[PDB]
Amino acid sequence: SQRGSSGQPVPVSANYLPLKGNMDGVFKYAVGFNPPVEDIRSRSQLLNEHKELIGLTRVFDGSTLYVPKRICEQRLDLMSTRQTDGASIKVTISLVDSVKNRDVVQLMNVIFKRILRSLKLQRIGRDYYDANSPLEVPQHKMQLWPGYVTAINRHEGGLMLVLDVSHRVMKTDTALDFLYELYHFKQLVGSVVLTRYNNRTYEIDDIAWDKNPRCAFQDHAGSQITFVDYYKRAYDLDITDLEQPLLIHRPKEMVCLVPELCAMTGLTDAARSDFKVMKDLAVHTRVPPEKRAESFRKFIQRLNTTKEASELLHSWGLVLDSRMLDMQGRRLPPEKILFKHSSIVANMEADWSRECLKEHVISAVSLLDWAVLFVRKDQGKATDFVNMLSKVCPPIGMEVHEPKMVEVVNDRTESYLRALRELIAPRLQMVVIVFPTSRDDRYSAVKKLCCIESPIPSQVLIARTITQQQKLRSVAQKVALQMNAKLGGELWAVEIPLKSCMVVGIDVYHDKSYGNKSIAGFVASTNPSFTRWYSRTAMQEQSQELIHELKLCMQAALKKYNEMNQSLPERIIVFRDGVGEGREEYVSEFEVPQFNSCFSIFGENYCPKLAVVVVQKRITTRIFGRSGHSYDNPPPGVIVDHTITKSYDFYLVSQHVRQGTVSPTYYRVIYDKSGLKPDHLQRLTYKLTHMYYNWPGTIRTPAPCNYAHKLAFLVGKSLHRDPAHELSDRLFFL
RNA sequence: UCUCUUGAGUUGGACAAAUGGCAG
RNA sequence: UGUCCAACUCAAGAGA
Ligand SMILES: [Mg+2]
Ligand SMILES: [Mg+2]
Repeated sequence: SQRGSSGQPVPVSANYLPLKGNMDGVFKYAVGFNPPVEDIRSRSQLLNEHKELIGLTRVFDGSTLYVPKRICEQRLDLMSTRQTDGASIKVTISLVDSVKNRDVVQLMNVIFKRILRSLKLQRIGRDYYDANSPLEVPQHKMQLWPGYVTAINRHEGGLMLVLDVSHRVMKTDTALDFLYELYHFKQLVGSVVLTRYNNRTYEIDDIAWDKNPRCAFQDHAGSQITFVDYYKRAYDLDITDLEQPLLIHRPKEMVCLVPELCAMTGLTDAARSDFKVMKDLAVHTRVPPEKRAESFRKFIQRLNTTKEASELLHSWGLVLDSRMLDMQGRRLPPEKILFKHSSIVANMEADWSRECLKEHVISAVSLLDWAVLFVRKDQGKATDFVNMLSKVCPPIGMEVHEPKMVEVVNDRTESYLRALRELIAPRLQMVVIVFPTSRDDRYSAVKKLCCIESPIPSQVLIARTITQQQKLRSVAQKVALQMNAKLGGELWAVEIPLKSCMVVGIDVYHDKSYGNKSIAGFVASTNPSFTRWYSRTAMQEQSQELIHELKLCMQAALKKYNEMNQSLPERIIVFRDGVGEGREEYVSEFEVPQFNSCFSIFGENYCPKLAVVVVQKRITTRIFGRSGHSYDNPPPGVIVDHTITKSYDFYLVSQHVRQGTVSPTYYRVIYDKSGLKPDHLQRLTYKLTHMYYNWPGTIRTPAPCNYAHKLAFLVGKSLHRDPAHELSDRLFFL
């Protein structure tokens, strides 16, 4: 089954409130009116005529209806009459069906968007902010409100109310204070102002520097009344200024908001400019799991400590739970990092930087012939850096010889390009370019030349990272491993019990920059220990023939497998990426058929066992580690394939964090033929987390996903073209 | 562009579709 | 009129 059992069980907790609603007798009621009447307001008024006979549990979308209590007729047929025109309306009620809960999710979402209103919360976009539970910051005069975003769904364990807490700031000084301290024009427009007397938000359209409270608006189409009298009579307050501006708002008449009882929101430009403000608001926004779970329990307490919600739920009859989703996941074992003539079991943090910086990498290419490349201003920064590579490569097995320093005339791209053209040759192994600063055009120009026209593995590094001693040592130590990566010398490895199991990672450039050309990205191991790779690209303005070049790419990769292993992979595991919740049906229905089509060509009915996987990094879910009764981030490698998965997927916490809560990674398995028990696939997806040669440690997603992503993001932002085919067997994109 | 991570504010695009508000 | 997605910029943590 979906279950997997490898490691030591750990008690966890997610941010879900399971529901126990038993939705019966609430069958959909179809509303039909013979007289054409299409106006939500009018339809509601018409329906209200026979209200008492129906119930008090309206869910009316304007076309259909849901109510749990049976009305005293199956196909009820009554009559009503309008009032704007008086047309007699014919009621036709029909029991539609009770087949499946593919929309009960929608019904529950609606009733909860109503419940969150029942608690006197102020909807603002996606968020239902609170106003009785601010987080004062009485040093910037600011203030911070918590925002809940409930999104019910159906999981393996019934229905679960996901919950995500988001904060949106609410200043406190009156807007007139801002006007005063702006003189002694353009920040207000677009600012979501709100008034304090009733805690009602107000988006702003424009300002008019010609009006005052002296002006009188006709009240309810009645008599003219000055704003001062209006506010005194309706809110018992007064206004001091007499010639101040007024703030204008118009929905999809004109609304005048006085700039003394208005309180801005969001942040200004100078507000974001400061970094002390950011540091202050980082304490409350970047919340460790302790305060996070406390803020969740605060929400649930506020939910169940108000009758309205209780009797509304009881009216719908579905019971809400009183505590987070207690659970029991498991923790996969640590992973044996290998080297040449060594080994080590990763930390509890799974970060073996110290061990890697002083151990012998597996394959190290002697960097005999190479050339630095810098503008004269950065002589020292370059030379000082080079020496460091000679003090940190010998420890790790790389042998470095004196480079061939080059002094480009001037920083203009033209000069760099001429220098590279006159410098490349068959005898160079790598070129190092040091830029005075980051200019996207320059970097793209250099990378086209080093990857397309004259293929040589390049390494750029800006003239700011290499100017800070007491940290330059590790910068050199990282550049050395990256450079050794772009030469075909693998760095470290990890034990793999799956023999002859190739791996593949695909990504598609997520943008609309270059003619909407739909770049691709491909990478596929070529040895049983996932140490070497094979990077190819495909860029076409089609969504099918692009799949055809992915076919050709993976055929080429599977060939390269044979050319270096004297066999063929018994299993192929493809790691898609970034495919949201929008088109996950297209993959399993077109891509997988395409894949399994053309594999028998190279052998006797060669049908290698494919298995796709979709990998999501951003998600609202959050797994917690529960030791006793306190909450803490899970240690790396805590699988959860129970009670929150939907269909043969699993969450996984492979990262380690030092700042706030750790975000699990959601691996859907959208096609399975590999005959891998889910335990082995989970442990493999954990292993590959360790094999991304840009970070000694564990990364949020597997290695192939990140490699393919960097390849696509290079080809689609700098090269705009296919990189040469001499650089396939290396990793030139790091 | 040395590299990963977690928050914040902007941005457009794949869909569906026309608002809970009595504010002024 | 709202939602599920995905890019870039700023700030911060870790790097003997
Ligand atoms: Mg991607
Ligand atoms: Mg790189």
